[PDB]
Amino acid sequence: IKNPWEVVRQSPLDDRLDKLDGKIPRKRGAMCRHGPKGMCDYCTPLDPFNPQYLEEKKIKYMSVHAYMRKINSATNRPELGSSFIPPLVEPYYRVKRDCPSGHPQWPEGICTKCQPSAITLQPQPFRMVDHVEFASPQIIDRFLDAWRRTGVQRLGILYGRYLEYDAVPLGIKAVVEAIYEPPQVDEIDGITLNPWENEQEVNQVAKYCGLEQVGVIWTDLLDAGKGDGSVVCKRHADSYFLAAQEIVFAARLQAQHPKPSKWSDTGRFGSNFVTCVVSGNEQGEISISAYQMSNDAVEMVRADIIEPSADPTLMLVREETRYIPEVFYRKINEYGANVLENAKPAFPVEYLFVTLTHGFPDSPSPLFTDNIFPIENREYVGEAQEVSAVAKALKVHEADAPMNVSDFHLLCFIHQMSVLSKEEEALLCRVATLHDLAESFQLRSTTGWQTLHMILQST
Ligand SMILES: [Zn+2]
Ligand SMILES: [Zn+2]
Repeated sequence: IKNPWEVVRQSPLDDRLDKLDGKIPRKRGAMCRHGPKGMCDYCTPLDPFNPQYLEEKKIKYMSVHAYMRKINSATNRPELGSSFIPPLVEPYYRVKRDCPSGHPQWPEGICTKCQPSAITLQPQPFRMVDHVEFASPQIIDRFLDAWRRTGVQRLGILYGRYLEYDAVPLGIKAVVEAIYEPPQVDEIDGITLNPWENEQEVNQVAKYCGLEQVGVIWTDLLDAGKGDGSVVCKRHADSYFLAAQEIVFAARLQAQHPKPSKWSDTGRFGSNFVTCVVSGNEQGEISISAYQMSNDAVEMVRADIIEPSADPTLMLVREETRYIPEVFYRKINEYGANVLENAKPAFPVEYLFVTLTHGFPDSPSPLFTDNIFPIENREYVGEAQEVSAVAKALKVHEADAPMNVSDFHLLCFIHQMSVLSKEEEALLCRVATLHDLAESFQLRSTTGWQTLHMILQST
């Protein structure tokens, strides 16, 4: 029937990027001997994956689209149809499903044709997402307020959207518009997550805003003790940048957020879920570091093959409900040759993640402009969400004031109140994100809006 790569719906971003070759144009050079409109082998456009170009621009990884261009013939496209061969294969390091060999299924039998092949951990040369752009520093500042006033760490879920990142060939960036802080118990050196009961409701609200979960963020901050805001630099070469347990956590998260792809044999390939860590840099400044767990790491966590060791820089391969194949990791000796080492019983974590760049936009134009509502799950800091906070934010007794509803947490709380219908709530979120005066007026005319205001006036 229809294959997986035929029925999956990609994002508009992926649809746009599929049509680009990403070739980097070039001008005449010192070795070119032709006119301003001729061409030779020294001025031909470069591939998006040209190693020399990426090295020259200090680009550590090529975009996943450039990687696809590299490994795939340009004629092989889904448009061909039945003759299309998806070039992307998502790692599968588990026993194969529905083995027609004769032996019983995995837990009771196994032949050489259904056992997984030997794993070879090499550094991933591509990254699904290339950049993490925060729409405004106020987002991170409001997030870190939790730690500033408590001294304990904090975790949040990044809500936003994916866009083209032009600074790198065929790049992609996650634009973060808000940080939702889910239920948790925070300590000076750890975070325990509690059941996120309303995750689907928050997802619905974000969808009304044209947003989605794009990653996770957490803090590893510790005041240096100089009364100047400086923090301790605890993540560095001589320690770690991501702990094995953190890598497993982020890998599980990525596995739960697969990216649909019309170029994969299974319709999905990799994940756009990014991971951000706020901590001290070599200058004692609060800074961000963006990462993504490799697809091999995600598959190994999917296969329950690895687990954290007592050393945060080392990952254990679990011993013999699961199958442990050969696991090597690749190194280079002093002679320059490639060497395969046995990753068992423990191997370095450096092979399990890739690094992303991050920043704020030139001139921020964020979707959510108003900070007028307490953030969720902050009772432990005396910050509680109440209907009175809604009445205050909506300035319900000051009829002469302008509408200010551009706050994601306010939108989530209002969704919780369950007063506006789906159409009314969609209009509210559209007004919050796009700020169209005519649509604000239209919202003020709705029956749900007036019901909400009558409710709010009686508190
Ligand atoms: Zn030339
Ligand atoms: Zn078999």
